Amino acid sequence: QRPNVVFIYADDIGYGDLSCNGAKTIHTPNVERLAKMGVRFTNAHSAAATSTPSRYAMLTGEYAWRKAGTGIAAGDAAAIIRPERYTMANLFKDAGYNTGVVGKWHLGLGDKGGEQDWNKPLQPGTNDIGFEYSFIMAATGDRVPCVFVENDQVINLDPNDPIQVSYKANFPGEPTGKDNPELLKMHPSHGHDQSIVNGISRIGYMKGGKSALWQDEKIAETLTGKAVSFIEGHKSAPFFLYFATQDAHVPRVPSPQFAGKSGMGPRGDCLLEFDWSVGEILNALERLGLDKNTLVILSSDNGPVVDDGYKDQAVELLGDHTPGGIYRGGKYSSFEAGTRIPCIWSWQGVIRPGTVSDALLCQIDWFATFAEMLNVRLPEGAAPDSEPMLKAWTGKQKKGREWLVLQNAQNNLSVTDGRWKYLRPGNGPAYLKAVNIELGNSKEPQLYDLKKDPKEKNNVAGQNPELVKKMAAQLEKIVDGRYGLPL
Ligand SMILES: O=S(=O)(O)OC[C@H]1O[C@@H](O)[C@H](O)[C@@H](O)[C@H]1O
Ligand SMILES: [Ca+2]
Repeated sequence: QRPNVVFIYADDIGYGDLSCNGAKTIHTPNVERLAKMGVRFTNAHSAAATSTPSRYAMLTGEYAWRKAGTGIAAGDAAAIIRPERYTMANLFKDAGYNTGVVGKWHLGLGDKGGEQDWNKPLQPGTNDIGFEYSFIMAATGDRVPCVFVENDQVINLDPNDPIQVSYKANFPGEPTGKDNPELLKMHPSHGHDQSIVNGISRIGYMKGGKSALWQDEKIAETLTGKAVSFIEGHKSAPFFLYFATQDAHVPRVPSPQFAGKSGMGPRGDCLLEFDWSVGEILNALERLGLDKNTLVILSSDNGPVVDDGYKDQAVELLGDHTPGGIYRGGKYSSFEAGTRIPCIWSWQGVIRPGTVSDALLCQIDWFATFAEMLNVRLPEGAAPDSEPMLKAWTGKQKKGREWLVLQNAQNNLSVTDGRWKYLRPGNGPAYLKAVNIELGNSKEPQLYDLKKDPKEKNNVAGQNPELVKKMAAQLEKIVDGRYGLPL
């Protein structure tokens, strides 16, 4: 098997945010098309409940929590994945695929954080760790620098107006969302009150690069355009395309063709904008007859958040829409909604269409699963936590992983066998008011029967001492002593 592999990888899109998992409160027709065209997963997880660790886990096949510095990265964060590492991109390139990444990166660029010259080539970047083509946002939509990077170079730079970036202090004379809120077309709810770009304040300060600044209205359009351009450009030979959307992540600034259309304000409108992007990819493959020999994978980097730092009506217009489906918590949390994400695999003539799998799966296993598919032996040390299971990911086998370690925003761990879930005691608040999410951090051990109690309402650690011991021990077995070590 040497098929094309296309990831459509969403940001902050929860189990109940797409209509494929049963929601009647939003209509995502293209995502339903994909589901009825392949296999839909009800128990597939991101490695982490935040972006940078989930993305690190996926491309490296290593649990993010094994390394300090794999947490939510700043725009000016240095390359977390160094060229010495064997990457999923490397696997494909070495197997003779063309490789491209389009959209959100959020794994750092350049050598030393806060010291990059954004007017010069970023070294090292995406093109040093197995990607032949890159068209990326440095970090998230709400983080400076708000420019696009093509093959590790910022595009549309006027050298008479060079970019500067600091997360330490403002450049004197540059206004902020905090001090100059009259310059804003969208107001912050918490943080997001530093440098201004197209009337929206961000996290971090910048100056110059006016010509290189993106427009948030046209991000979905620009990224999806480059994604389709890349599929059209490589229609003759095997390619791996990692298409990672801005969509559902703040600031939520959908194309005018989507403003108002969901009734749930910008947040809902950006789910429809995501569904549009999915449409563009599926149609490009169908136009070119690429649906004969293409594996399409749709998923999210982590669970959902309603208010994630802007006054964008997300709370007021949610109605009875449940982003996390029936599952407790959301983004940042130890609870299921933090990591249990929409996941579809579609592969014509391999995967039975309209199929469902309750297998315990994780995005960390794709690396090893693609080695199994390509029938190639992984180098010593590569994808160390990645468990191969092509049979499970193609819906031909009920049984997924036997054990899975999940991580939250405070880097506390949980372990599950698909049925029981043990949350290891750790530091951190029980609740974040700003984001209105239960984080699941506790000094007390927690045990939940996800089959009898999927809402994780009823902690039964006390009533199952022998089971708590078995699963505490199993967690540490998988941790080794390799937790929070240096990059
Ligand atoms: O998905 S993530 O990229 O990990 O999100 C990172 C988050 O950091 C937090 O400081 C903000 O409240 C969020 O708005 C978002 O920027
Ligand atoms: Ca995210």
